[PDB]
Amino acid sequence: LLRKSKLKPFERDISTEIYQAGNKPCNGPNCYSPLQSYGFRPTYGV
Amino acid sequence: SFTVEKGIYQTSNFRVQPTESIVRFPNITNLCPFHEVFNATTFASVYAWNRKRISNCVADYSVIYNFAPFFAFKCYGVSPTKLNDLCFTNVYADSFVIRGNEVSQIAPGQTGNIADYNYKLPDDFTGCVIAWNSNKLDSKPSGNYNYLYRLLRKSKLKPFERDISTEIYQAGNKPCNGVAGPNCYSPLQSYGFRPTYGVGHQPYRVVVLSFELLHAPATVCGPKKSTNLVKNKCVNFNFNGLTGTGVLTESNKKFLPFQQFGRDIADTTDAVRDPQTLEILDITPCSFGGVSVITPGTN
Amino acid sequence: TQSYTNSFTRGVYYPDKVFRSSVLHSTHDLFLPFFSNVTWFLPFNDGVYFASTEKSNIIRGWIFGTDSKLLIVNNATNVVIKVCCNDPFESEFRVYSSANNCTFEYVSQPFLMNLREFVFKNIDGYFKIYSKHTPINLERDLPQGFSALEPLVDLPIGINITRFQTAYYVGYLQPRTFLLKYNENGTITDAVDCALDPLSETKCTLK
Ligand SMILES: *[C@@H]1O[C@H](CO)[C@@H](O)[C@H](O)[C@H]1NC(C)=O
Ligand SMILES: *[C@@H]1O[C@H](CO)[C@@H](O)[C@H](O)[C@H]1NC(C)=O
Ligand SMILES: *[C@@H]1O[C@H](CO)[C@@H](O)[C@H](O)[C@H]1NC(C)=O
Ligand SMILES: *[C@@H]1O[C@H](CO)[C@@H](O)[C@H](O)[C@H]1NC(C)=O
Ligand SMILES: *[C@@H]1O[C@H](CO)[C@@H](O)[C@H](O)[C@H]1NC(C)=O
Ligand SMILES: *[C@@H]1O[C@H](CO)[C@@H](O)[C@H](O)[C@H]1NC(C)=O
Ligand SMILES: *[C@@H]1O[C@H](CO)[C@@H](O)[C@H](O)[C@H]1NC(C)=O
Repeated sequence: LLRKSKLKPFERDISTEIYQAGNKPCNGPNCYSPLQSYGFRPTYGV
Repeated sequence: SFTVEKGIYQTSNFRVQPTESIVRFPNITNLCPFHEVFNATTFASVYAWNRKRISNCVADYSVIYNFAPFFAFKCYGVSPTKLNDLCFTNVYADSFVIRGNEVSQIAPGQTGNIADYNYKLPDDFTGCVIAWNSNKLDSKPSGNYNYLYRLLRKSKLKPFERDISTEIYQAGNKPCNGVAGPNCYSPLQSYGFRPTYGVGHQPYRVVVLSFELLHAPATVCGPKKSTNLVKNKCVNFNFNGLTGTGVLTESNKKFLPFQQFGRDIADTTDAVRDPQTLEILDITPCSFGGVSVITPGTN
Repeated sequence: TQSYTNSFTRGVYYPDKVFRSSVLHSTHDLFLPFFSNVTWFLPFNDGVYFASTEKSNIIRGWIFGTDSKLLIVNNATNVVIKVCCNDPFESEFRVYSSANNCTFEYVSQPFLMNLREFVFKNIDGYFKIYSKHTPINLERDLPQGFSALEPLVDLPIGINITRFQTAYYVGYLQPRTFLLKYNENGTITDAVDCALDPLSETKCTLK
């Protein structure tokens, strides 16, 4: 859910290193990283 | 056609283009008070985590960066880079003080002691989580004892509930009234804090922001910032909430002190007052016209 | 008392906050007709034309609202109005018997600074007031002439404000069509009603 600006139609991105410039490579503040964890395994209903 | 004859032909039209961009707003008022919760003298215990709700105010979030190099800024759901778009429905800030390596327990899905018996957090929560060191403000070289946490209690806390109930733990098989003594204990053990403590045992102040949505009122809460202004230049202007394109020039009008719009006989905007400062400016459309190509016979 | 007099050519407010110069504009919506029945003293109808003379009027009272659940205090200090059984009349008293949440508190200076004219209107999502003050010419009847009505307050929240209570004059308003004239500097100096006599209708048609 982070790629800056906007995404062009029918585009696929397969890159995952870091978001923003960040203080240094930043491997805390900044460098929050993309692909928020997506766990649908708990049954919340429909 | 591939040939032309003598004559003057109206071929095209010409116009000038805008250069800069101007946005304005009547500054801000009724700011949401994030600062009062981020800078105080006390922070309460863990299980007695203070709760507060704020709404019907404009938000800045600029005071967040005006602090130390935050130990952790893991915010789930909304992203700090894009400072939201919606005003949700309500927002809550919960603040307390914990011990070092326990900051990892504050997470959507985890287990332990703080996040199991003292302050439970559901997975569906997104919010944001902030924690930073405060070893220089609430750690005296005699043993701090104003911070306590619960460590002996059954029935792991349901998400978002607080139980300020000191009792005598019944670990055993005998009745227990008053003094615990043997086969009986008392919860709410203290912390202790010294300035020479090692890292991971120093106090940390934690603030968690949780907001909910899906309701009607309070749709969007934006800063509604503003920028500078230019004179005598074809530009796009967005004074207050009215947009246009043209050149601005200070005007000698007589605007009454309750109106900002301006019109004319042909129902066109020709005078706008500044949102922040009090100044009236006439608007002139940028230059444009038609182009005619005088060409003799192509033969 | 139900004494009656002539409303004359009074009671016109600014339709919108737009500046014009040396033009005539035709506007719809609620207005006060010329030569109507005004009660020289109540479901609020649609609007209120409260035009109390009150030559001295140090302090009288500005009770507004609709069971101890919109009160306005016009004292020399801050007004302080709130959205929330007492009937009042060194201090004020006689009015601190019903208490509630009483939120939406604002305003800083009194409405009162002669003849004072206030028009009150309520739409589905706003409560608008308009005020004007004019000096007296030492006469009982309403003065002959025309004057404007500046807008003062637009309270965002309000549905069906009905009951009110302050010699004064009370008049009600209905939707109509008017033709206003703007002078060179940009203030309204004349108005024409389009449905009073055929000559004025012809004037409205011809602009
Ligand atoms: C933090 O302490 C108090 C409490 O908010 C505040 O008045 C003061 O200005 C703040 N100090 C700094 C250095 O930000
Ligand atoms: C908005 O705030 C700015 C900042 O001080 C000020 O210059 C401007 O006059 C304000 N505009 C208002 C109060 O309308
Ligand atoms: C207007 O008010 C009532 C109408 O019911 C009537 O008694 C009165 O004579 C009318 N005319 C004037 C000038 O008040
Ligand atoms: C004026 O009225 C307001 C409205 O209740 C009140 O808060 C204020 O104390 C009053 N001031 C005086 C001097 O009576
Ligand atoms: C405060 O007052 C009313 C009546 O006591 C109460 O029912 C409600 O919660 C509040 N009213 C508003 C408009 O917020
Ligand atoms: C407000 O009062 C009017 C009567 O004056 C009534 O018809 C209307 O239903 C009321 N509003 C609501 C929301 O009940
Ligand atoms: C417009 O304002 C100017 C300001 O000096 C004044 O001289 C002039 O008489 C005014 N014109 C009117 C009120 O028609």
